[PDB]
Amino acid sequence: QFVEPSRQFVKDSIRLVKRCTKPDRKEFQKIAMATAIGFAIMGFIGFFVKLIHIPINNIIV
Amino acid sequence: GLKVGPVPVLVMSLLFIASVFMLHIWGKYTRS
Amino acid sequence: IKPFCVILPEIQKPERKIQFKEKVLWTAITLFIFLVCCQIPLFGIMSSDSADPFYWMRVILASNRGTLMELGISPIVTSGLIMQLLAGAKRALFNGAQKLFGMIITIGQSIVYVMTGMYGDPSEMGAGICLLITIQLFVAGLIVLLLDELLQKGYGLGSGISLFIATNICETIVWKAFSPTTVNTGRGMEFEGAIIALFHLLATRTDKVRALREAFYRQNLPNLMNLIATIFVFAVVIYFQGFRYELPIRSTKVRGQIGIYPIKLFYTSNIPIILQSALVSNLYVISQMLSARFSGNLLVSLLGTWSRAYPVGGLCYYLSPPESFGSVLEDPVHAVVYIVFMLGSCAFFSKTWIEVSGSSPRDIAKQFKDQGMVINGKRETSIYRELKKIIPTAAAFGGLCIGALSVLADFLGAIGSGTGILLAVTIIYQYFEIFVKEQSEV
Repeated sequence: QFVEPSRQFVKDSIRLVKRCTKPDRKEFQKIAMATAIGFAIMGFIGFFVKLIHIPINNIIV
Repeated sequence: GLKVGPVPVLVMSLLFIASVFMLHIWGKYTRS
Repeated sequence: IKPFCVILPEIQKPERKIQFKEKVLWTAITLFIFLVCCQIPLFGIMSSDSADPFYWMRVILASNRGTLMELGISPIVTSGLIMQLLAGAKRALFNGAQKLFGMIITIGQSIVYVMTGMYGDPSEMGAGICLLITIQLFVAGLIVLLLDELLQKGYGLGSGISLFIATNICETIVWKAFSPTTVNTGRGMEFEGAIIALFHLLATRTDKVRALREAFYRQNLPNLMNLIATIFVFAVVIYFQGFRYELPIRSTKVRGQIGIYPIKLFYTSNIPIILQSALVSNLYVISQMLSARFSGNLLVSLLGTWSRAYPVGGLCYYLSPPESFGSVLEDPVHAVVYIVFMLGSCAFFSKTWIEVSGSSPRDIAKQFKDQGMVINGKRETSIYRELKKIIPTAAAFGGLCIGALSVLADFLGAIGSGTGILLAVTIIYQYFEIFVKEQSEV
């Protein structure tokens, strides 16, 4: 008796995605720029810290 | 209780980093 | 334990709201302190050549081996889980107790890390070196607690846990693209970073078109297919993170308050990933500790068959991403079980979390009744019914979609892993949500 619950779940999920408010070009561009900026900040700050500290850890150790 | 602000916490973190750094330097220059 | 709770530093609550510029300033200061602390090695480590016992928990604890951030965010997670369980089993003093037992775990976990064989033999260290390592880890955990409490009390954007996890994931992705490290196997110096390696190969190997193949489909080092897959998975996860069900709600208490209640598709943002990755990492660590000491036992062997130790048989193997498509062809049942476990575990964790963390349809209906919120086209009594129609399905399908995205990222070989990418994107979207929140408040 698993087929019917799975079918009902698939139907409900499909309906929900039909109703969901998907992003448009403007919203997707805004979120993409924000995510790129956050990734750049965190990742590049970490990369520069690691790059600075590799010679330093080589010296002190 | 002991109420601390953001700048005291930043100062404490920087001083702990510095203290560990000096510990490393002191070890390296006492092994010499 | 009231006297014991007061002997701890606590972050003073801001008198006035902290502006977004200062919030980002404190977030960047916290991130910089964490990043400096996870690259500074501990004093007294005899050797770091033995295999890492907790290599699989690093991503979820934001930990780096042999440095001041050895414990990472483990003290906070342990303290929070312990407090939640104790509250279930039965507020200012409660928070002080959370910090206190968090530090007790920090001292206790430091003793465990010392005597797991890593850092070298504890007996050869003596007492001064072990004590000083314990002090360093204790102060590092205290600093992590203080910065996390700063961020939560409101000088920063979000929790320290999310910031540190996302920062480590992003740093890993950038390092696998721009690293100056070069490895040589007789064919010459090849940069470990994909983009730098591409430029180096183009400049060196006679401008050959084979340099493009060797920089795009490279198998021994990070390649540009992996970076392209990472960017594509970022795009897909962003697009699916923008999904939301927009309930038109009004207010009957204070009139003129029409609005939108967003029910995101990713109802539990990264909780499925966090719980599932934590479960798998703990299972891997337990399996390593069992098969490394109590080897040969049937139960231990079924728990995991490690064979760099990647499982090749047992439950821990069947919970692992397929290493190569050849493994998928030769072991189709492994791929099927992996996909099924991803999707099902993510969906189950999502629905369980909406039932636990007070985001269930009944809880949301109670919140609506407290504030007088009423759906625009529905009766005051028909609020829980619509929430029952939407929220459970939203949570289950959001968990399923997040698991599917993790599977896709693993199959595409994206730098960062499926979990790391989903965690990073969801945390950055949380920060973006905060930003647009103060922007809309203006």
